Amino acid sequence: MIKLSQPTIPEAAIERVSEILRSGQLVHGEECESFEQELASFLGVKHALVVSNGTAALHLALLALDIGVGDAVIVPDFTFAATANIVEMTGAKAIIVDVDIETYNMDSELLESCIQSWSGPEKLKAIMPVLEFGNPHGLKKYREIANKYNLALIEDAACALGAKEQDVMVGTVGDMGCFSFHPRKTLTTGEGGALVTNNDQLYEKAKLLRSHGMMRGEFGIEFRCIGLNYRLTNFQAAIGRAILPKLNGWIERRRELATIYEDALAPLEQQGLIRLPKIVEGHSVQTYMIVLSDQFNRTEVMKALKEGGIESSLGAQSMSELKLFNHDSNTKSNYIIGPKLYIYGLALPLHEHLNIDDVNKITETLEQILLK
Amino acid sequence: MIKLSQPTIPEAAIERVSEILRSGQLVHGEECESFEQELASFLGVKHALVVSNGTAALHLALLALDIGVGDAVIVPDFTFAATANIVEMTGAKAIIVDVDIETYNMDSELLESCIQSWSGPEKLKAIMPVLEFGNPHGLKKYREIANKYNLALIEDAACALGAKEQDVMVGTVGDMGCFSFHPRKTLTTGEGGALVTNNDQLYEKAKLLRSHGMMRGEFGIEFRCIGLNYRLTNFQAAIGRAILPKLNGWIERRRELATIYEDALAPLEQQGLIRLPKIVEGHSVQTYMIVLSDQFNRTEVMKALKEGGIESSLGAQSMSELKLFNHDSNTKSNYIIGPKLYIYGLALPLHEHLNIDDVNKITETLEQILLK
Ligand code: NA
Ligand code: NA
Ligand code: NA
Ligand code: NA
Repeated sequence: MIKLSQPTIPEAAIERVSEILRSGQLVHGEECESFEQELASFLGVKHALVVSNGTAALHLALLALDIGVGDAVIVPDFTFAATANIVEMTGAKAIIVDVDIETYNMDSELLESCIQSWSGPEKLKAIMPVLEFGNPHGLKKYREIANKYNLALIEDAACALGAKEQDVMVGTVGDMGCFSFHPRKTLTTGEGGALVTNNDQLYEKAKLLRSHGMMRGEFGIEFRCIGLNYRLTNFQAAIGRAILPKLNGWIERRRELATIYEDALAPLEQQGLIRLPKIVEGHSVQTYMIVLSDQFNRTEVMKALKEGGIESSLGAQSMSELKLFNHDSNTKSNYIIGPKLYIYGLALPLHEHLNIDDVNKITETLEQILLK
Repeated sequence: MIKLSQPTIPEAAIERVSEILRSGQLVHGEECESFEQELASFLGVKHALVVSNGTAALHLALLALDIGVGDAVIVPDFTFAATANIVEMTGAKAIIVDVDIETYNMDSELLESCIQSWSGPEKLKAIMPVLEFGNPHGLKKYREIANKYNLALIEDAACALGAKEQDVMVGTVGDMGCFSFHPRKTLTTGEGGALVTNNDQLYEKAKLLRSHGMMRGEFGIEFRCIGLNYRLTNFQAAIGRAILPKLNGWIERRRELATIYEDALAPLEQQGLIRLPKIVEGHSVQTYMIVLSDQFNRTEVMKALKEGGIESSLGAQSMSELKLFNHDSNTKSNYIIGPKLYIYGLALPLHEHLNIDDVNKITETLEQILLK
């Protein structure tokens, strides 16, 4: 069976996890601190905070910017539900903007006009674009637009650790940036995430919120404010630390698999039967999602692929189609691209233990299905 | 060095964690489901949900009962900050009631009069007592009082998995019960927690909130509501599953260490120099906390113990002393017992790898310090 995802925990990491469990040094320790340092250096960013999961990173980002009831945050239509959900878990309203058919990322023009026509009643406080599947495209434009309208930028870089927007690493352009280490993401810690920022106050506040308002004082730990628990275990941090130095190389290889997919599938694209993703420079290829033409029923294609020993799945959700984000601004609107990607987007296997021969099998199976 | 805490991960668990990491089956899986079943059977309760940490269990309990802005929840003065913090993270107000000097648990009489004199403006919705250090005492009274005033009961049983109130397991009397698997708690998963309930709607709602509103529908996963991510990893669940069948036996042994402490220290108690905890039937002895007489400066005692090769620490915090929970009801009040325990409570080593000879050393060192 060719799998969509096959999480890769280096044997070194496995042995280190065993040492930690045996010695009983379990809670956020030197291991988390080191991971944070190592992430910050990898990204070229001032501060990193590792946390329970990528949702927790987005949540702490929101809480650190004091976003909640009476506020609004713009999210993309195409993403995982967590993006829009976590905004509304704070009491703010998720304001949906459609994505671009080429990049699967928030459409920068539709973003700008959404801000221009914003009529309240909530105060628009932030933009939360997704660098979907590892695609950096649009990030500098989001920064530009955010600054123009005096809004915070929160990068939902869940899928995009090690993605690069030209000269600048994804996650380091927003006021804060958020990563997931969920098993389908390329670096995993089972569950895990990271919140990053070049801003000291945002860092210090999120750090308080991550662990019950705790900080080191003159005579030990002081409780400075109300907070949560979104700490990551020491042994989860160790897993992360062992993968990070391999991550760039993993991404290079994934870009090579993408090339092989592009090779095999370009005729089908040219025949108007599918659309391929544009793997720009700096795309980390967390997911390789094609778009089936309307002619094809994705559920049937998936079943046929499965019979031929190939896993596949939808890429992400349409936030408008979920019917959970009920601000007037969303219901009065018609989304085009996200709902389309939701129904016809197809993720194909792409990971660390896929080779040319596998991709060839995948591509031949898809071809026969689509040309029947 | 005699340590306060020495987390015990069975070698079986270590090998199983290694198998899970190597096979790449990481996200909440059969392992979490099995742990939940095994917890529910251990407790004699209908539903269990494992989660990121004990704070997350309290949070989901609050959110499932729809407690937030405009609401109030009664918490004990003596506890870990998370108890009161997580109430206020929902927008509700933490209303503090003092504890009993004998049990370190919410004083049931002061609880009743706090309800009787409650004058708003918020709606009192719940009581969140702590079964502090594994002490079940008071639990049936909390249930009685909650029912009398039509309030929800949320047991903060962070420290009390395997504690028993007569015939009934701690955690199973509240509308919901919450456990921590933090490293200092007897069963640890590094970080981890569990939310339990005999109520189906509370269970189903918390289960939605734990993972982005997700549920199994006709054609796979449906997104029914807004939620969070408080999932526990599969490999953390495995650790838990390996410890649970040993837990009763661990508790029996801790009660034996308590006996040895009581033996050695009763003269000092009788001389009015310390007060010992009452280890009632069903006390799980997560912590063995004595109270120093006012004569003694706990910081100095701790330093002296440390020089003599013995770790020790404060037991918990006073929520009133933190000055974070600013409802009128709390500031207009004077707390007696919690602030005292906060300043003079001293936790002594008690865990799975402490023996009679260690306790003897601890007790002799403490004696010499206190009798100087
Ligand atoms: Na060990
Ligand atoms: Na619509
Ligand atoms: Na492996
Ligand atoms: Na006071």
